[PDB]
Amino acid sequence: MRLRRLYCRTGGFHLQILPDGRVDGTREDNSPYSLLEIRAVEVGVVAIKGVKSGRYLAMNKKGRLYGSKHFTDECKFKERLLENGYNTYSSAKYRRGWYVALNKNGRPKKGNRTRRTQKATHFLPLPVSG
Ligand SMILES: [Cl-]
Ligand code: NA
Repeated sequence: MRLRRLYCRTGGFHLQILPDGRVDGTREDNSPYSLLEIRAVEVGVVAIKGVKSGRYLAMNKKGRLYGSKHFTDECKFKERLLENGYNTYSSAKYRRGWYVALNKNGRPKKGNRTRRTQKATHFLPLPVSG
C-alpha cells in the first residue's frame, strides 16, 4: 500500500508525472505514471516521486510544475492537512503561496495563480491497494 496516488478535489483527476518531464492530471485508472512515492523529508515537507518516470514533482522559479531529473530543493513541498480532509502542497523553496494545482483541463496551474482556498489545490493522497 506504500505507493500512493494524488486525487484532485476538482475534475476527477489524479496527478501524473510523465516521462517527458510534464506534469498533468489524468482521469484514467491504468496510469502507471500516476503512481507516487510520497515521503516526508522534513517536518511538514514532502517529496513526491513518480516511481515509473523516476522524476520528482518540482516547481521552478516561474511557478511551473515539472518532473525533475534528480532531487533538488525545487522538489520540496510544504504539506498541509486541511480541515476538509484534503491536503495542499506548496513550494518550500519559493515561499510565495505557490501551490500544486490542476485546472479544469487537468493542466497544472502557474504558482502565482493559486491559493489555498482554491479547490484546484486540494488533493487526497490515497494508498494503492491499501
Ligand atoms: Cl495557470
Ligand atoms: Na491510475
